[PDB]
Amino acid sequence: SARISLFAVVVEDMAKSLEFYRKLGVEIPAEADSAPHTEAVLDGGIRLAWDTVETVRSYDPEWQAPTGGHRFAIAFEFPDTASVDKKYAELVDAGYEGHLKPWNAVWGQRYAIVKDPDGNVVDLFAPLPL
Amino acid sequence: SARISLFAVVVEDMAKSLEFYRKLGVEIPAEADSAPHTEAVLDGGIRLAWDTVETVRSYDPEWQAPTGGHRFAIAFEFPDTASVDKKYAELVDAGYEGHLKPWNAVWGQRYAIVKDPDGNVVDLFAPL
Ligand SMILES: [Cu+2]
Repeated sequence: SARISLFAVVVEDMAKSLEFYRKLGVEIPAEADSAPHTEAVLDGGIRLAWDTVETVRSYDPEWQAPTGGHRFAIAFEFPDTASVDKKYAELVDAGYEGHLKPWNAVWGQRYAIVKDPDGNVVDLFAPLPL
Repeated sequence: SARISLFAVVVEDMAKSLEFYRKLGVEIPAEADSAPHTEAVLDGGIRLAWDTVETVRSYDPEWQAPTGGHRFAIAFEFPDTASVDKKYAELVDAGYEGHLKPWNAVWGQRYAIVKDPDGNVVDLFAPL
């Protein structure tokens, strides 16, 4: 059967998107900033990819950015709770959308939510000490 | 160090979504159909998660389904071009939306695009 190979996000501006993800530890060569397509190889070989809007329009010419809630989220795990709070403050200070400030989630994790430059939700979390 | 642990999708109906993904090789127990949240482990330990709209609104009350083009796409790899065509045909026959029929993409892969039950774009591909 098939295997999940890539999770790809559509970006209005490659440089601005990669800039955000680099702050989250994704390894992306500076040069990628000017590319129409970029991809980073993650654990197990699965890749996270980025494709510019103009690039997406090659097969979906009528594509237009959506408005509203997220249908997709990428969750980043941190070594401890303080790291979560620190990264959230860093991203918010950098002008990114702080959706839900750090809090002790009822499911047992220090949790926080921000949105990337294109409206995708990005969760930051760390297991709460037991 | 920050590491991507999960990729998650918001679903209106868990059972319907899992039904579609089970047809794409994702191993998911039947009991997950009744859960408010589900996780499937992929390679490298990364997990794909499904959260019902209700689950999302429990901590994100203002969430509203988006309107407009897709913000993302999940791409599934097949062993050969024939299997891509076969899967596209199968899913379309099964009532799922066929977005773009199979073709030989400029990037060197047999490619086809369908939509899952929640309108998400799902790419099917194989090296030529
Ligand atoms: Cu090559």
